[PDB]
Parts: sequence; C-alpha cells; structure tokens
Amino acid sequence: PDCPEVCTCVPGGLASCSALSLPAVPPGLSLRLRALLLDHNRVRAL
Amino acid sequence: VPCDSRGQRMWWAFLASSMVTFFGGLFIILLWRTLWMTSVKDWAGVMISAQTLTGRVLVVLVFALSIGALVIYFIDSSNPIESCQNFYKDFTLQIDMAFNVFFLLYFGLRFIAANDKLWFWLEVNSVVDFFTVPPVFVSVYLNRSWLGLRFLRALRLIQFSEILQFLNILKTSNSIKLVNLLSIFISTWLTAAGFIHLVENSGDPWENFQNNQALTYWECVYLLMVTMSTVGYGDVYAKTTLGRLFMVFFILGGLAMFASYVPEIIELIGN
Amino acid sequence: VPCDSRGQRMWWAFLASSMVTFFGGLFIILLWRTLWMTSVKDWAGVMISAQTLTGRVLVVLVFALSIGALVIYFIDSSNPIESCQNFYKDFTLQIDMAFNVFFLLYFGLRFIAANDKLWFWLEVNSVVDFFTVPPVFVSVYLNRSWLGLRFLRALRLIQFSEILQFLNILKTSNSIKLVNLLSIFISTWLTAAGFIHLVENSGDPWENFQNNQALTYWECVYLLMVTMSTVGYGDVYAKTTLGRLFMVFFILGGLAMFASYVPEIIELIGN
Amino acid sequence: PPGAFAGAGALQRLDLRENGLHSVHVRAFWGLGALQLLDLSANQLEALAPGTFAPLRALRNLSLAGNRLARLEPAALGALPLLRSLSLQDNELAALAPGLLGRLPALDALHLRGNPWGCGCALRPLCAWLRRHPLPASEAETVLCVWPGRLTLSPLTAFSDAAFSHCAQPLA
Ligand SMILES: CC(C)CCC[C@@H](C)[C@H]1CC[C@H]2[C@@H]3CC=C4C[C@@H](O)CC[C@]4(C)[C@H]3CC[C@]12C
Ligand SMILES: CC(C)CCC[C@@H](C)[C@H]1CC[C@H]2[C@@H]3CC=C4C[C@@H](O)CC[C@]4(C)[C@H]3CC[C@]12C
Ligand SMILES: *[C@@H]1O[C@H](CO)[C@@H](O)[C@H](O)[C@H]1NC(C)=O
Ligand SMILES: [K+]
Ligand SMILES: [K+]
Ligand SMILES: [K+]
Repeated sequence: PDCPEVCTCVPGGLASCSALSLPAVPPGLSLRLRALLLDHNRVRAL
Repeated sequence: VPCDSRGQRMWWAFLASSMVTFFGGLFIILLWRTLWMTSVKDWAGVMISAQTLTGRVLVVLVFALSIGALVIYFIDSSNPIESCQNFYKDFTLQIDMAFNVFFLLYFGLRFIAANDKLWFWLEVNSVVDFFTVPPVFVSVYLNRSWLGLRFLRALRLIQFSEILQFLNILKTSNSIKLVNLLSIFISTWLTAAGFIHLVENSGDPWENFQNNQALTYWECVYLLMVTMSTVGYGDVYAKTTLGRLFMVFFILGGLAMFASYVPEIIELIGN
Repeated sequence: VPCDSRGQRMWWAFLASSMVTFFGGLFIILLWRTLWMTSVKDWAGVMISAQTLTGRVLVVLVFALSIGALVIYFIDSSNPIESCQNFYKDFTLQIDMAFNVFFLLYFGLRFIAANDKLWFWLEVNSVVDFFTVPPVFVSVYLNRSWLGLRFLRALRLIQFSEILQFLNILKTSNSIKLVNLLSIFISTWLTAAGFIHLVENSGDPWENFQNNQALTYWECVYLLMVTMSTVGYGDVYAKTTLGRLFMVFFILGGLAMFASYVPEIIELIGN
Repeated sequence: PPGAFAGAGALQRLDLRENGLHSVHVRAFWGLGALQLLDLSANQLEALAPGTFAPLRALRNLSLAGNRLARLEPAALGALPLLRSLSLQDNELAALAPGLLGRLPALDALHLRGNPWGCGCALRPLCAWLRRHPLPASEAETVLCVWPGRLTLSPLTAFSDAAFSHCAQPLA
C-alpha cells in the first residue's frame, strides 16, 4: 500500500512519479508517504 | 443525511387538489339544482354586510392578509419552484397557513350568505380561494412545497379603492374611478407576470422540463411592461411553447381591454 | 508619483450633501411654521420682477449660464464618472464654480422674494439648485469630482420660450405654445437620458458596481428616442436592475404625459 | 467510423487506451458483440450515443477510466447480462440515474474513485447497492463524495437508510 503501482519508493516517506504520463493521481496513497513527486505527468484536473 | 433534492415533480397533485374541488362541487350544485335556514342566511348576510362595523373591519382584515400573502409570495419567488421543507421548522409557512385558513373561513361565511350558490361559485374571489387554499393543505400534508398559483391573491387589489371609500379618504367619484382603474391595471399586470414567471421557470411538461429559463419575477414584470407598451426590446422573451401561447393571449386580451377602457380614460381626462 | 485612480466610491457623500440640505431645511421651515422685512421683501420682489430691465437681463443671464453648464456637462460626460483632479490646475472647474455660485446668489435672491417659503422650496428650480450647487462645493473641497446630477440644469430649458417673449421675437400665442411644448419635450428627453446614462455607467451599488455598461450619453439619448416612439430595436438597452426600473417608470410617465398633452397637440393642429 | 472493426466477428479482446478518442459514432461496433474485454480508457470521450453498446452481448468487463464523461445515460449502456465488472474512475460523473444498475444482473466489481460525486437523493440507489455489495475497505476510504456548502469529509459508504428517508418515494 505504501508503494504505488507505477511510482518508486524511497525511505523517509518519499514517492517519485516523475515522467509517468499519469492521467490523474496514482492510487498508491498512504500515510507513510511524506513526500510525493508528481512533476511532468500530464495531469490536468484535481 | 440532511439534503434537499427536486426528485419527481408533484405539481399535478396540487393542481388536481383544486380542480377536483371546483369542478366536482360545481357538478354537485348542478345536480342539486336538477333534483332556520332563512335566519342563518340573514345572519350571515348581515355579518358580511359593508354597512355594519363587523363587515368593514373584516374586509379590511382580509385585504391586509391578502397583501401579506402577496408579500410572502414575492419573498418565496426567489427559491426553486418545487422544494422539500419541514412545516415545524419554518414559521413563514405557518403564517401562510394561518392566512389561508382565515381565507377559508371567510369563504365559508360568504357561501352561507349567498342567494344564488352557482353564480357565487363563478366569482373571481371564489375561484382564487379554490386555486389558493387547497394547495397549502396539500403542501403541509406532503411535507413539500410548490410555487403554484399563489400570485392570484393580487387579484384582490381590485377591492383597494373600496377599502378607501369607507375610511373617509375618497369622496368624489372621479378620484374613486381613477383609483379603481389604477388598481385594476396593477392587479392584472402582476397576475400576468405571475403566470409568465411560473410557465417560464417551470418549463415545458411534455419535454421533461428541459426548456426552463432562469427568469426572476421582476424580470417578468419588466417583460410585461415592455410588451404592453408595444416596445418589445427582445432582450428578455418567452422561450417555451406554453409561455409564447400565454404571451399571445395576454397581448390580445390587453389590447381588447385597453380598447374597451379608452372611453373611461377619456372621461377621466374630461374637458 | 503622478497617477489617477478611482479608489473608493464617494457618491454617497455628494448625494447626502444635497439631501441634508433639502430635507433638513424643509423640516426647519415646518418647525418654524409650527412655532424692515417688508421693505427688503419688496426690494427683492422688484429686483427679480420680469417687468423691470434688471429682471429681464438677469433671467437672460441665468438662462445663458444654464446653457453653459449643460455644455460643460456634455463635455465632461466623456470621462470616468468619479475621478481625482486639481482645482487650481484645471480652469473649466473654475468656470463651473463661478456658474454655480451665481446660481446660489440667484437662489438666495429668489428666496428673499417669496411670500410662501414652503411652496417656494418645492419648486423645480429650487430642487435643481439643491441637487446641483452643493456637489461642486463638495467636489472642490474633497479635490475629487463625481458626474452626479449635473444634467438636471437641462430642466431650465422650459423657460426658453419666455426668453423669446420679452425680446420681441414671439408675439402670437400659437407660436409661444408650440415653442413651450418643444422645449418641455426636449428638456424631459435630455434629463431622462441623463438619469439613464448615470444609472447605467455607474452600475448596481449592492453588487459592487460590477454591472456597469459602457454607454455614452448620446447612445442613451438614442435609446430614449427609440423607446418613446415604441420602436424598441433592442440593440441598446438597460442591463442593470435600477436602470430597468427607471426605464419602466419613464415609459409609464411618458405615456401618461403624451396622453395628457394630446388635446394641446390637437389645438395646435386646429381646423 | 461505423463498422470500423468489420470482418473481426470472432474478436474477443479489444484495447484502446492512450489514443485520445473524442467522438465515437453510434452503431460503430456492428458485429463486435462477441468481445469480452473493452478498454476505452485514457481518452477524451464526453457523450455516448444510446445503443452504442447494444450490439455487444458477450462483454464482461468494461473500462471507461480517465475520460471527460459527465452524464451516463442508461440507454447507452442498455442491458448486458454477461457483464461482470465496470469501471468509471477518474471521471467527471456527478450522479447516476436510478435503475441503471438494476438493468444488468451482475455488477460485482465497480470502481468510482476520483469522480466528483455530489452526495444526494440521486445517489441513494448507489448507496443501497453499496449496502448490498460492500466495497473493499481501502476503496471505501479512497472513494468519497462532495457535500454541498461545507467540507467533503463525508465518505460515500458512511450513509445509511436515514439519508434515504428524506427521499420521497412514489405515492401509493
Ligand atoms: C385561470 C386559472 C384559475 C385556471 C387555469 C389553469 C392554468 C392556470 C393551468 C392549467 C395548465 C397548467 C400548467 C400545466 C403544466 C405545467 C408544468 C409544471 O411544471 C407546472 C406548471 C405548468 C406550466 C402549469 C401551470 C398552470 C396551468 C397553465
Ligand atoms: C428627483 C431627484 C432630484 C431626486 C431623486 C433621487 C435619485 C436621483 C437618486 C436616488 C438613488 C440614487 C442612486 C443610488 C446609487 C447609485 C450608485 C452610485 O454609483 C451612484 C449613482 C447611483 C445609481 C445613484 C443615482 C442617483 C439616484 C437614482
Ligand atoms: C476484467 O477483465 C478480466 C476478465 O477476463 C479480469 O481478469 C480482470 O481482472 C477484470 N478487470 C477488473 C478491473 O476487475
Ligand atoms: K414596437
Ligand atoms: K409600437
Ligand atoms: K421592437
């Protein structure tokens, strides 16, 4: 649950999803992740 | 849990609650025609007579309550036409309920003091009672509310001149006639605007109410004033089929009424 | 450092500066009624009398200054309604100030020569003085400027026919009546256009003036002419609520005034 | 185009994602009812003509994720008895028409994550379906709805029959 399907996990609650072309937010959201990276993923709505 | 939604339209129940009063009781009166009463008839006649003090104060009271009901309708016209609400929670509905039960009691008292029941049943006051009073009972029973034909109480404004006459405010006949004409024009203007607003904001029934136009009551008043002066800017107009039919009928009726009332205008102008 | 900005609207101060003159002094006159003067009253009466030369030249002068003030308003109508300016820098404001202090002196001279102060206080000339003269003093004090009710000086066009009468230009009564009707129609047209322009370009107050429509004065004149002829193209119309209310009131008043003035038109046509 | 996949009458799998589809004509799947998987995700579809999925009969799992759909007409979906799973996540759906879920028997799997659901009387059939078919706990936590006028903290599955009590059933 702490690791998204397409993203990468780094200890310290770091999630990296750089350059994945995700249409929206990835489903891998958890309380452990203290840092989420959603740069250049072609998201258009929140 | 607390939410408000339109759901299914229930206007037909409210309309039928007045139709199955009016037409059914008219048929009952007709069939009765085909097939201490004098004392109580005289008592009711002297109760509502304009000569006595009781009749004067009572007609003043019913005029004031009609003004209050018109103000309540003006306030409530800024809401969705059909909406759910709690009768115990809101007390404005309680005020309208008290006004309407007073109207019902007055209608019964008038009906007792009627030499001809059938011709009393076709009066404008009787029909406005029929199309106003049962809807509030249906609304409080069903715990919902529909805007409906609650503007028709403005048709009691025609009595306004009479309200002045026995309070020693108008003496000459010319001023009384002028006030009567002004009150008639204002009342028919307001009720025509009420029908236009209802039929425009409600939408076409056979098209699943997808033709609704966001028109406020005062915008419809402005539209009626623009139309009756034969200006017709076209900034605001009726888009629904029934609204356009009502506009055509209102144009024809207003032209006919003005042509009929020209001689009274000339008499008021005088020489 | 040199910059111009609207900032906060100060129209209410200018309007109150006339309201707390008019209504407060009316109350003062009423309370005085509840609770060498003849010589000076006669002197002021003969000073402004139309028979003497002084009265003639003085009414010609005040008519000319009213024309000048109307021209100044026409020039200034092509500017933002509320704007900051320096009184010493611009001399057109100085010209308007001189015109308005002359109007104030004339109003005082008229007020001395008044048998009934209360009925003098309700004249159209008195009320146009009240709604014109204090605003320029408030503007020069606050170092700002508001367009306001400066078009009301067009209501002094009504005396135009009289201005001809004692200059040996009009002799017969028919021509005098025709000129009077034309002047009245032109003056009411111009002042109605002035109110429409002010209420349209100013915007709705309760909606933070976000309903302002860029309408020039001459476009509003065109709109009034189109409306009063019952044409109503709809290319230009009032979009604000108060503008629409004023348009409805103007339509009703114009129809009533035309219906009242029909017999004079027939008399001018004659046989 | 109509009859785009003509000649593939025995087709079973069909995947169209990341293509940016924006307009699908009605009756474009003439003879494609034999498919079981249909992926139309990651596109820009906004409206679906009624009867588009009518030729489909053997379809089991359908995905419409990541689209621009606002209103889903019941006539467009029709009745698909062999359907088992359906997805509408990451969309702009506000409410579902009542009786849409009752047309088809099997709707075991449903994903509605990320849709701006405005909880109301309209959503009550969906809440009743949640009572009949409970979602996974994680999916229940993720799927929420918007409460008008206040915060959207109310979960979709937290509602009960008390909220349905406000709705006026057809009068007897
Ligand atoms: C003269 C009066 C007393 C009786 C005449 C009946 C009139 C007022 C009735 C008959 C048909 C009615 C309409 C029928 C259908 C609808 C659609 C619904 O959204 C309610 C309003 C509306 C638009 C009704 C308004 C009132 C109506 C026009
Ligand atoms: C007959 C005259 C002398 C007195 C009547 C008062 C009239 C002229 C007053 C009363 C209310 C006033 C309006 C009230 C509010 C605003 C908004 C602001 O942007 C200034 C103009 C405007 C639109 C005012 C214009 C003048 C106004 C209409
Ligand atoms: C639907 O498709 C197949 C059935 O062939 C299944 O393996 C898959 O997991 C299903 N998809 C979802 C999202 O449940
Ligand atoms: K016209
Ligand atoms: K016309
Ligand atoms: K027109």
